[PDB]
Amino acid sequence: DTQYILPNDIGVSSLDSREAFRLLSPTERLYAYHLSRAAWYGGLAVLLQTSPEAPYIYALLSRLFRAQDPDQLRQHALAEGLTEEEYQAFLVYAAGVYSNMGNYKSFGDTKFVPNLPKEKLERVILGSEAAQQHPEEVRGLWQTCGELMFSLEPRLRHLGLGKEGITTYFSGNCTMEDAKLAQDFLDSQNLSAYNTRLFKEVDGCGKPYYEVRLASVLGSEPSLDSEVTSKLKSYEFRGSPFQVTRGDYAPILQKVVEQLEKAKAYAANSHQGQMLAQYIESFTQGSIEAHKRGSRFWIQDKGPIVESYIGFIESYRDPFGSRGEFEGFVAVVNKAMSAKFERLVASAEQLLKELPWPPTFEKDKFLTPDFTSLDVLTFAGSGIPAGINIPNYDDLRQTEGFKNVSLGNVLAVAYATQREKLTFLEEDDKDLYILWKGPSFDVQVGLHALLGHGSGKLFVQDEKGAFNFDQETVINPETGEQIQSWYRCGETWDSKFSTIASSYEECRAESVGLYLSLHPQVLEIFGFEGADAEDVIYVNWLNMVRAGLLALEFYTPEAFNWRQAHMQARFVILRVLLEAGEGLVTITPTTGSDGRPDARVRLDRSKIRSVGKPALERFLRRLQVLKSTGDVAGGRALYEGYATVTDAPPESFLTLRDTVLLRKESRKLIVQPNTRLEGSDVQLLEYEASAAGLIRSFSERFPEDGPELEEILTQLATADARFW
Amino acid sequence: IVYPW
Ligand SMILES: [K+]
Ligand SMILES: [Mg+2]
Ligand SMILES: [Mg+2]
Ligand SMILES: [Zn+2]
Repeated sequence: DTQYILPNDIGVSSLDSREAFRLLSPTERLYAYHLSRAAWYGGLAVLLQTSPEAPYIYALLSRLFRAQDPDQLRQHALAEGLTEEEYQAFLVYAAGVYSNMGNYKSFGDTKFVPNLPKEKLERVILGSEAAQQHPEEVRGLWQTCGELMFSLEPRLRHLGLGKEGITTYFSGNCTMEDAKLAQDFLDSQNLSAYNTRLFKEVDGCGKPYYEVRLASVLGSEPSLDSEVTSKLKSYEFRGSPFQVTRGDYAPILQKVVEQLEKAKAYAANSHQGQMLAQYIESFTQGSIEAHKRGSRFWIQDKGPIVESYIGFIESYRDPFGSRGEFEGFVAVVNKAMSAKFERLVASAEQLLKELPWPPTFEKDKFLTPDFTSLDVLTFAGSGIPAGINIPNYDDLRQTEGFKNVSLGNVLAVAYATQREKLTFLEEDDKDLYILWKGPSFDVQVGLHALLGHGSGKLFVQDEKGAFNFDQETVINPETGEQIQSWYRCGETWDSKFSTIASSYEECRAESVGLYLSLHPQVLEIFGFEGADAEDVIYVNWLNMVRAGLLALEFYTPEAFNWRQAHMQARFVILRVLLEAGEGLVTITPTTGSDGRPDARVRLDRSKIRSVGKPALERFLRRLQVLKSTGDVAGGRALYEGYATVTDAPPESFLTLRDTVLLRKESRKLIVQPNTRLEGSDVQLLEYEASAAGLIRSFSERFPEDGPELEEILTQLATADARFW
Repeated sequence: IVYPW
């Protein structure tokens, strides 16, 4: 209900993984065991990539919940003067920090604080069992992270660069200008930014010193590798001093490679063995190239029983948008739910022609992709998506291929809603929503990954004046002229578009989903025919239009900034459909039954094909054209135009935003199981779908080196404390 | 990349 806090009655759901794990053989279970441990180890690094006080908070909660479980601590907290409501407010906060790996929402980039008096929480922590065993370490942690745990200062509320927000990808004094200057240095030296962080210090003179730190086990000492050690030196780029170092998250990544080497023994085949071998070299040396060679082998391993991927992958939480956050997952293939996605792959090449742009802007060769539905056993990091299109390396997607994944047992969690909280919808459309939101979601996921992220040709010029296309015959469908802009060497998608790169691509993918959901052949693949085939279409469009209005929750007017890539992408689509007008979609502010400001959303079912389809057809073409040519100047002019949030009539979005926030619902928390090793057999441990259940899953998550992982996080945070 | 729930 209130911003920057988590509700006591927040939804918690346990991830269902019992049946998938039961199908695994003894060898595959040991394979999934060590990979899970590796992922959970590396997921701790997200704490260091979130906020300065995040590692201290985890360390404090970890110690605290070790000596006293949630039920034991309850007896203490209530005897100290806390009400049952206040204690639940602390459990929810603790579960939030665990589930996000930090005190900032992974979906919204907003700070959340405990919903209880700080003076009352101090009397509990300082009087706890963990405080009686190790007084110096508990009082030290609370002294350091106590203030920032509750502080809702305007500059602390959102993630971002400059003095506007908080980020640990960069130092405190860094701005957008520093981030762009760094990107040019990385492009010049042909070094990726996925596993790098930037720090800026000043000397007695005042000259800024830039330090690009690679994430690796090894440090300044010489190693066998010559790839990255040749780069570990001082530079001078455009007058600015640049130092390339490594050793970031070294003790943590050390834990990771230990579990990856153990998981190598139980590899199903030679591809998985070489795959894990390169990941080890990537995490020990700090080589993205090594990780790319490992990802290359991963794509070659088609249709495994235990699917997995690890490393610094997605770049959403980076305010500049090129640095990756650590994640990693282990999942079991589900043959039943994967059947429908395989049919879509069979006719994928056929559906690409239906896209609103000439074949000169599509990939040269159609590489047969692998689309599988998986049951997640483990997903470390800030959150859990519904679908992923990995790897993110643009070069690999154009010569090797890629993998599409649909997280099956995660979709079942999302498929749960009462018609009471289905806001901004008429009661007539409420029923149609519930009956089809489930099935129509599967359609949108498939197109978003396979035909959305999977389509696109990037024009690249070689080191010499050699293009990967025919300049003499390729004509721009919007201007009519020949191509006069392209990508160069080192320049990637995230390199040029940066701050909009993520949201731009998700919007181009979501649009493909809506555009190709009209095709009857696609609906037949999911088994939707006749009137039902029309109903899944209307809902797929109704959900999109509604989501565009609900996206105002994730926009900050004072900074004119979007905090969520997908939500911004859905607001843009809403604006495009409004641009067409003709009564296709209207947002009317009304009054709720509770006597509070509310709104309603009308979507004309008939004008979808005659007005909506041509609207997306133009928009999708303009998106792809400015993307393929790397026309960033034009791309921002287009995207940041529709992304503009104003109080202009008749929509008045800024006024609606206060209505969206007034009637918003917090995102569900998800509890993941733990795998235990009984010497001979591997068993699965499940937990309660509650705040206390989520806490217990992390208390039993690191049995061997629990207290050790706390000291490591405290160490690494204390070292870089001067940066913030 | 990613598609959320
Ligand atoms: K990005
Ligand atoms: Mg800042
Ligand atoms: Mg989360
Ligand atoms: Zn996506």
